[PDB]
Amino acid sequence: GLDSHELARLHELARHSHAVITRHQDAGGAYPAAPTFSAFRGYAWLRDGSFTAEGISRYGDVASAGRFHDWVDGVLRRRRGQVDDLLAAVDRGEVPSNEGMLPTRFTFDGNDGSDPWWDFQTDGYGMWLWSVVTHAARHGLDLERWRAGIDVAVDYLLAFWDRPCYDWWEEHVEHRHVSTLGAIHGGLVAVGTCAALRSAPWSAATLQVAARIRSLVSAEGVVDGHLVKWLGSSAVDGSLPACVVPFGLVPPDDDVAAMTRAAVAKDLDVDGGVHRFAADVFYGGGQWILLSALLGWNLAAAGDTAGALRHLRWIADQADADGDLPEQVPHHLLHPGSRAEWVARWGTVATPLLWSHGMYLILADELGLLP
Repeated sequence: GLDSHELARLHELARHSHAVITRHQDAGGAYPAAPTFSAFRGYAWLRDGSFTAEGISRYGDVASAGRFHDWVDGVLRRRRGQVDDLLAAVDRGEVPSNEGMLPTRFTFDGNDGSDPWWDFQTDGYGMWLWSVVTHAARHGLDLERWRAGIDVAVDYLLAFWDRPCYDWWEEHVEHRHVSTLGAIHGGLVAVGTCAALRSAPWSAATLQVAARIRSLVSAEGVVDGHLVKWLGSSAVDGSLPACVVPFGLVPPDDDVAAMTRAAVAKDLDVDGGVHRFAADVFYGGGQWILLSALLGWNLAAAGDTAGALRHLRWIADQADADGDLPEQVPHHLLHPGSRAEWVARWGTVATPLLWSHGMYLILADELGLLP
């Protein structure tokens, strides 16, 4: 379904995506979120990094992806005692405050880059488990290389999966977000169904907790046949298709998958560019490359190759003269009056966003289009 013109361009954007991710990978293995964006420079996220790593793993750069997993593993093993102390606190009936939880932003040397009171999130730990397992399976690697870090993440998530936290977008700490729950589920199912991990002490528990997550989403996270943004809401969020592919709450052909893809398309997808959520005012609420890629990935997995391609083409159209993909573009803005103050404060939109490139690689690969 692509002509030679399109193929050449999409192949080039794939090569460039690989190049810009690997060129900016830190010496210690972390993937930065956005090396030139003021507010993000110097920091790594497990969310961004895990999707980036999956794109790189699909592309076939085993070395680069492995260095990312090395980095994350080492960062997590260093938190073994912090996690053990959090668990001991819970066992004494002294539930830790958000301020004591594991961080969202990491520095490249593995320290807290931000204060979790202000940005506590559990999704990234779930994404990392999904990513490392998927990588190891793809390339025939021994997970013992990263196991002790996996153990920290699993223990943490088994204890804290059901806690309110900020969403992927760093908002609404009091709620429980379906794409956060989904990310955790995906990680837990990945480890709980991995034969190499069959003897882990937590093996059965991971699948039981994943089932508990699905119970919670069934009870409070589905309305009118579609997933919703957070438990007890009616609205959708552009992150929700991740709950289908890759995180596996429901198969791609499930009615809830179909209805969720349709609700996201209707409420949030303008001309192929997917918004985060209706109330989004960040940079005026623009169209996010990674979310168009996520929707495209989900459409491909459901057999809607044409829909997947339309989203891939939209993303390619947002590459700048160097091939770099921004976080978002303003062709359609949900709240245009809010944009100028974000631009004043933080500068122009992050570009390249490594996660944008990682998602592009995933969707290109799903469509068989890597060079």
